[PDB]
Amino acid sequence: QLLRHYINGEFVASGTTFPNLSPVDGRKLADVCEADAALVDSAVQAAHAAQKAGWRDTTPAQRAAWLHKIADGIEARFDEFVAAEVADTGRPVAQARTLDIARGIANFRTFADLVRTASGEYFETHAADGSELINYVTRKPLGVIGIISPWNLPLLLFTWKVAPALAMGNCVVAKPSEETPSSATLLAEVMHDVGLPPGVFNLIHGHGQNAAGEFLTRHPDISAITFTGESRTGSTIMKAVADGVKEVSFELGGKNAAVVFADADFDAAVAGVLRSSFTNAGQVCLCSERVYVERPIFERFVAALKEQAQALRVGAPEDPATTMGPLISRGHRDKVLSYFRLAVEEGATVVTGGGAPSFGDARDDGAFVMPTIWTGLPDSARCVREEIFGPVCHIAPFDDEAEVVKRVNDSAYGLAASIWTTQLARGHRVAKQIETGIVWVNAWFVRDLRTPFGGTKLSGLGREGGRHSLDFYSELTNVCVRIA
Amino acid sequence: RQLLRHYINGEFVASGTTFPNLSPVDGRKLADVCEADAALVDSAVQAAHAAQKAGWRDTTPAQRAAWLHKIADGIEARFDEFVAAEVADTGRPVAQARTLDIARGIANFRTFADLVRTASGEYFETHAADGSELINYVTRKPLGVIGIISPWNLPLLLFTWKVAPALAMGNCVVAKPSEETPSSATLLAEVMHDVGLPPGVFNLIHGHGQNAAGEFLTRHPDISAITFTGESRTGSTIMKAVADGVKEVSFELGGKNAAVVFADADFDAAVAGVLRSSFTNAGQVCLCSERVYVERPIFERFVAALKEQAQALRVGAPEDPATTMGPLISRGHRDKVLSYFRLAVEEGATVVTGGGAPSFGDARDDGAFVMPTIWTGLPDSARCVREEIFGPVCHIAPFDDEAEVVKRVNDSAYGLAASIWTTQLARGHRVAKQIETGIVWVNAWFVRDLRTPFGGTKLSGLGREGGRHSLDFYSELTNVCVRIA
Amino acid sequence: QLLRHYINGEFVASGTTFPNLSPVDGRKLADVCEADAALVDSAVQAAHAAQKAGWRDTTPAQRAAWLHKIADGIEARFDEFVAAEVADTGRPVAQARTLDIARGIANFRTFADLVRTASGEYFETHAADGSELINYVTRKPLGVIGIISPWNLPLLLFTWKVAPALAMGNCVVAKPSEETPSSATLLAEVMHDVGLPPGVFNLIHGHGQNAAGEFLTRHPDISAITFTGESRTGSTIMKAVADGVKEVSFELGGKNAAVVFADADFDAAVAGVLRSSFTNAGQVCLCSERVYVERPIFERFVAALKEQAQALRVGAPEDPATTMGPLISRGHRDKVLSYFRLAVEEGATVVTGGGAPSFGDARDDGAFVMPTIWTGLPDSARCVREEIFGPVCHIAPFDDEAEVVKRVNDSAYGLAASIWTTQLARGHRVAKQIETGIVWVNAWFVRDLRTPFGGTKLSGLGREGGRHSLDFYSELTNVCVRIA
Amino acid sequence: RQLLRHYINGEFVASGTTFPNLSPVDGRKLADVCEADAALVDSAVQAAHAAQKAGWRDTTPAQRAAWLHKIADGIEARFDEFVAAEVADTGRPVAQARTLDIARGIANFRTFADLVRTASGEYFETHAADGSELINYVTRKPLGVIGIISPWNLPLLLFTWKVAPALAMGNCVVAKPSEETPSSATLLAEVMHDVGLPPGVFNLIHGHGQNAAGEFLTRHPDISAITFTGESRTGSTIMKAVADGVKEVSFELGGKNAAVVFADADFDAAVAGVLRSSFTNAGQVCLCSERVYVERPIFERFVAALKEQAQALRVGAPEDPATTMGPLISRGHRDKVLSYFRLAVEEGATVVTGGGAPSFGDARDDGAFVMPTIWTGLPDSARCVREEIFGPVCHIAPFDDEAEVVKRVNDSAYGLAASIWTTQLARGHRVAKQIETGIVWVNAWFVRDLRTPFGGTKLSGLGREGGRHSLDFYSELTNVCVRIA
Ligand SMILES: [Mg+2]
Ligand SMILES: [Mg+2]
Ligand SMILES: [Mg+2]
Ligand SMILES: [Mg+2]
Ligand SMILES: [Mg+2]
Ligand SMILES: [Mg+2]
Ligand SMILES: [Mg+2]
Ligand SMILES: [Mg+2]
Ligand SMILES: [Mg+2]
Ligand SMILES: [Mg+2]
Ligand SMILES: [Mg+2]
Ligand SMILES: [Mg+2]
Repeated sequence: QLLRHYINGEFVASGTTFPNLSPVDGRKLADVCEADAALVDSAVQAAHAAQKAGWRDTTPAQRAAWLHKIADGIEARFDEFVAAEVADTGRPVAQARTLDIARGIANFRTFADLVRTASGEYFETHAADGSELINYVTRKPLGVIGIISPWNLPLLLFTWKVAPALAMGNCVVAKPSEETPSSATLLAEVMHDVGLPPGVFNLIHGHGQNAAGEFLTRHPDISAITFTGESRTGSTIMKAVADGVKEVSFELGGKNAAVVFADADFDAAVAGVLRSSFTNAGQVCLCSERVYVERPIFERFVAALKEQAQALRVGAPEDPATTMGPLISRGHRDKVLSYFRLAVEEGATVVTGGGAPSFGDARDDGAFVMPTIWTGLPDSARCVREEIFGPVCHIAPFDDEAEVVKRVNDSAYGLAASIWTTQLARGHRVAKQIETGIVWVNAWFVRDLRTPFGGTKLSGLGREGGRHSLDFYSELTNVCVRIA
Repeated sequence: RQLLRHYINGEFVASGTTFPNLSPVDGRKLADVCEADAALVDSAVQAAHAAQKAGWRDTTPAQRAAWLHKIADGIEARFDEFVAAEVADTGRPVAQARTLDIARGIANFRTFADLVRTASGEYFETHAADGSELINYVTRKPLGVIGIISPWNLPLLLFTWKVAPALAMGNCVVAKPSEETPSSATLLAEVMHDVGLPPGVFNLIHGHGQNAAGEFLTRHPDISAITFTGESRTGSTIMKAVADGVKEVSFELGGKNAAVVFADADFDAAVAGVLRSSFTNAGQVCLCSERVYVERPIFERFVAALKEQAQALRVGAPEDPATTMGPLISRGHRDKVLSYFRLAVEEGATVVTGGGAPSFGDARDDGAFVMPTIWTGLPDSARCVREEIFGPVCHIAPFDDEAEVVKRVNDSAYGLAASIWTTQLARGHRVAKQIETGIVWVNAWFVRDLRTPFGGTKLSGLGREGGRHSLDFYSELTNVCVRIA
Repeated sequence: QLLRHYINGEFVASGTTFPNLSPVDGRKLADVCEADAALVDSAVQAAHAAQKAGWRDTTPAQRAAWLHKIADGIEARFDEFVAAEVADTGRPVAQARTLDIARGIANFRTFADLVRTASGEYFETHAADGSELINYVTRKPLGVIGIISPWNLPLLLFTWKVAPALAMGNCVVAKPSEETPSSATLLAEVMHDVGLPPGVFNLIHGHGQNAAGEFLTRHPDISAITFTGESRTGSTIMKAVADGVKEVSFELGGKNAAVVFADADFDAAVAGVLRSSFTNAGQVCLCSERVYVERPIFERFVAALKEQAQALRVGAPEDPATTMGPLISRGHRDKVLSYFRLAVEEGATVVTGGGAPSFGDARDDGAFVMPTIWTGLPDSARCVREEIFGPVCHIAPFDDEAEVVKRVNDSAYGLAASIWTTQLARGHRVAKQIETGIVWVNAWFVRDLRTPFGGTKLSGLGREGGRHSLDFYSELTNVCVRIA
Repeated sequence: RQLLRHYINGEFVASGTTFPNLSPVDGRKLADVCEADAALVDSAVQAAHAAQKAGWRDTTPAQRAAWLHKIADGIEARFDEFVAAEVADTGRPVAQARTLDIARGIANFRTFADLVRTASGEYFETHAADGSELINYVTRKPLGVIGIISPWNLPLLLFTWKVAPALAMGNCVVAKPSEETPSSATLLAEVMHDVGLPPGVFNLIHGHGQNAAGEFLTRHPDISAITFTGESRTGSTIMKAVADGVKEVSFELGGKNAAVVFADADFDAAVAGVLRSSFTNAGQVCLCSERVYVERPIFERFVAALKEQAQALRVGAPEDPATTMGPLISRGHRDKVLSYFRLAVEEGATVVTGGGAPSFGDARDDGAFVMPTIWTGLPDSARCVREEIFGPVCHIAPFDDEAEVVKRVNDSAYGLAASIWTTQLARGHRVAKQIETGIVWVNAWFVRDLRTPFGGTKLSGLGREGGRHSLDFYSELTNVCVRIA
């Protein structure tokens, strides 16, 4: 199998290639083409031309119909998409079916429905001099959107940017993670099979720094960059687009807290924190790596979570009993295991986990790590402040509400938080104080796609979802007409 | 000596070096201005951060709206002083400073006070796959500390355009006005002080930009956002400076704006309108029309009529009631403009009127005056019709058809604003919708409803301000998602 | 063929029947069942039960999916629906395809998309005493909607009320016009074939006063009545629901003006006024029966419209050359011909038309009338004030703008108006002065289904379209929760 | 003689018959009130219609907002007079008249002034089948003349709740206050006059309801709408009366509202809250809780605590600073309430406290006082727990589970409001969402954010007012659809 670029309506091979390797057993899955700067420029030019060749002038109804054809096209190959996603990431099959591919599909239908119903603002102005004017706000595409998408939830986070960009009449040059090329290449096959006009959607494969990703961010003819991934890489991109003052939309790192009050539903909160710590082997920007538990239930809470974490089954996705997969790569695992080392240096009590398992077969050539729980670290320790992006949480006691609010907000990140309580007043008054883009109460990672999603502080720039997506992927123009 | 001090944590404070504030009318020294170094800038940011936690963060919208109206009242109570400070710094004719600068400065505070008082939020119900139900609602809290760097061209107006929504949304502010125009911002600090706004909520720092107080502010790791109005090159520098902290940014940057006059336009209104859009504030507004396109059958008549009105302008000092155009901001800026005037001539321009400085024979010659200027004869590719000059000048070219002039207007790396003159219903709307700018006026110019989205496309900006766009920019949105079943 | 009621998931025959007769040649098309009060009560009870049996608790996603199944179901029988509509009304086939059945279908998809994207309002309250509350606005169904629909655009105006009522989770008891039963009965067959839960949609056939329509309006267990038809009948219904204070939504009569300024595009304005006067043989509440033309083009305008009106071909829909059909019935024709008589009594100049044609075959057993133009009547004449609802317009000269605005607004009706001008300022400043629910400039009967549609004065109560439909077919509840 | 006159077309005018205004505290005559016959009502409507065309129709939102703030200022300038008029008409304790009646009366004007100033509209683009393009925008103009019939229970508050949005949207008004409570509306007319509102924009007519001025107003063919707050039976009569003209209607009608107290509630807060929701204004608010349901484990303790607080109320005249509950509005209304008190006893109620009138031994006995009353022991089917009494009474019943009490609350032909007392997060939201009323409070009662939709379901109303709902009701929406290509 060879994974090719998709440029101006046709698949294209290129220069050097690199192998796509399984995080489960290290086996070679495919070769992947690597786009050089000339090839990236090729794609950007194809997208600019497709703008002028008529895509810019499609109606919202025409665009929504295209989005629904694409969504139909994914469904028709649903199992192919699942198998591709599982092979790239090692994600358990059941989770790939219901969280990854399904939500990938829902992204297209959601923005299709939103651009069909979307309207605009109208204002009447009565000027001091007695004149009268009308104002209305129109939208046109930015033009060409460059999309650099992350490896942790590959199809989901890719379609999350591609669907609204196309919905607002932009063309797209998209570069998926070098670790997870497969489902994006299948999406290109769908684009091709439904006959999207050539150059409207372009896929380029390759690496990031000094490679295709960078080239894309520095191209003078892109109109904006959308990015999900590490905060440091967000900063690099922000500098790269600066001279062209390009638009940017960032979803970056987090060091999210879960707070469990003594009045919580105890067994739901333990199950909830298990999910928010170890889903996708803790490789979700929304995962909870800090937990604060009110002191009277702190010891029992640690004990109960330890039991449930040790009952997880770490392994290959073809095993129906598997409930946590590997990390994305042995390189990422080296970074996570180095934090696990640092926790011991910082004096942590290792409640469970703290290393990689041993299988005694080809799974040892993969990238597995055990679910890990720490206690005993102060709020100042590097391991409770710095994002690890592995399956780990630290748990600490707290004594009162004003204290734990401050401890939650003590972070240079501000992506998400979850709070567990049964009390009406407490639930609302605590949630409104948390300096994050999202706060869940007695829940986690429930995503209504109409709501504003993004981060504060180091965790992001802008919001997506609903009208925030409509406004980001568009240029707003206020048309002000004198009528008297 | 008049000494213009910083305002930090509820008091005026000098610093260890100063620079002169000079009149653009006769070059005389008006004051000495303190210069904030990087340690003083950091002090202002920390005061702003402490003021957030000391309770400004927890004010209600009603409380904020009341503060903003008190501030508005305090400026009104000193209206003539504000006028005189603005006139002294900019040379702007008095009658215009009164009605466009200071009056709209006051209106910014009242407008955002009323918007925040009525603003509401969104609520969504979620029925999840597993049968559970959740409610979502979207809350806004302040970003925190907003850094505000404002330009010299409409000093009080554009300073308050940012300060008012920032304070309305419960942020604290560290604001650095232009080194050319410190005076009205300093009076604003006195008003803040006199109404007793809590210490640290509003901080004023004076100084220069590059390698000075402005730059220091943008690289500070504890600011939450930078709002900036000014040159596009400076926007790019700021964007890099905040990158490591991923700070929010809102930019209103350069433009090379066009006015389009169709043969079916109201001729007398379009000539007066283009006089206005070209020479208001001596052409020193980001929104000014430095390119004009006129449909060929009325082109010669249009050029001739505009020439006559432009030569009826009276260039001089603001104390003369007859003055209708003032100086440029500084002799340095005048040097840049007169260098473009020479470049237009090398590129083959016909000088219809103006093209140089007046000659007075007294101290007004020590100021920064230049004459209203009109060019013709340059191709769309010429530097003088592509590069922002930010002086009292327009180039006029003929066009033959509608599809053509739309292309010529959009052939620009800028995309701030445009104005179209026509009496035809279909034409007005269909042309306006194709223009790649943040704003398009039809039979008007620089009409600003503060509820509408204002900003630029391409090199001319990032984001929108006005109405809900200001409400959202100066706040962090939080979606609160609560399981109920 | 026998047209049956549809009650609680099954077709039901009833008591007496009446014939469905063609307006083209008088031939019998079918017998129609007639619902007595016990049968109407039967339907209302079935709808109330279906509310409690679970329809009230469907989600917006479930409802939208049902609406789309219904829309698919209509498309699958598109030609059957066209033939039924044409047979009932005599409408030309081409017009039945593109205006009637297509828009019937679009109504379902539109409200399906709107209830999927719809959201709600949230307000925070900071009370004087220092307390803090949140408010959010929820929607639940009214319950059971009684729908009485008109004969002029039968499927279109029926689905215009049925689609939003079902979208907001109501059950429906619907009574179509005794003149046009057929396409509504087919819609019931679609409801049945997709398996909508029993009692959610109920169809009752019969007449109005002292018959099924009245019975429905007086039932104590309906929650609201929606009605399109004559203003007098609106008043009767408003009185009938009064003791139960039921909700009402009315789209009633109009005496609409078209205004043509001398600066208009002359040939577009003549074509436009032909359309707005004689579409559906002038049997649309939106039709223009008054025209004001600026004096310098008044004589040429009358002459040009006369020529185009005489070029219309009045006849049976199976003739491909036919461009205007009959009136709905010989009874309605008697009322229209009595106004044509009154115009002569009032001193009108009859420019063209003024009577029924003669065919010399079975078409004389139908209900045809010729396109009719008058001049010479003062603003006070009954024939330019009272709604005729036939293919007629009166044309008058005017001299200035302020005059014609006043003459347009001089009416006890206020449904719609159209204005023809090429001038920017004039177009906007005149439109904003017109006391109607809708004003078109250089257009007529262009319906964006997201916009508010309804009348002022005698022409209506409420608006439908978009959020106005969402709010009408729902009960709003403000939930106010103290949190501190 | 004090004579209370109509206010029509900019002047006070008497009419040919009068009726006495009597105190509900001691029955003394306070004034004579003019009675408007059908010819005078028609005069007021024609004056209102002429004022529309004389230019009130063409005011801007800024102009209207300014009028509304002037009116608010004029009431404030006479605050103590308004208080004394309201107290004299209703017997309401002075401290409550000051903070709930007159203060909120003023706030209605300021609130709608700010809403209209910021309100905007919708814009839609249409791409039609034939390739043409159109723009749509939605404009609002006044309905025209609004007829306002207001109740006696919170006279100034509920009168201004309608007058302010009507005037804000550029309508003229013909308003008829209750024959029981004419005084504060007459002072409002004096304020209208003193600020110089144009003649015919605001008209006040006094008189009775059925076969009198109120009825005449509703049947007038030249009014555009009727807004009405009061009994459901009267709403039905009005609905028939406007039918021939298809007038707009907005109704806020009766209720038989419940308060629900779960065992997990904050006990002391819920007892105080139910005291409030039951006996505020002597139980004469449409929103009062006349049914209470308490979860069985705390039922007996709840009844006992409420009894003790109810017996600590002090029933008497408003000049006594110790008074905490006033009289009913009239001896006729008291007759209706005391007849329900007798009916409750026949239906088998246990009288926990109250059940009759106090006995003073002086002229207060000539007024309309009755004691706070609590019942238990009646089934859900009893007339005394189904029919609105509009006096200071509540019935309390036990319940055992959540699904049960939701059904009991919703078992009503009314559906105005409800309040729920619980400390549980999930319960608060899931119960509130099932209640079939226009409003549901959780741990609160009668908290009115004027931006939210306010109204009733079933027999309790038609339409919503508040925020955009008032903006839309008091305006005709016009969609303007313009072809541009
Ligand atoms: Mg790999
Ligand atoms: Mg549990
Ligand atoms: Mg945008
Ligand atoms: Mg200077
Ligand atoms: Mg932004
Ligand atoms: Mg924000
Ligand atoms: Mg028939
Ligand atoms: Mg033509
Ligand atoms: Mg409703
Ligand atoms: Mg009395
Ligand atoms: Mg209504
Ligand atoms: Mg309305």
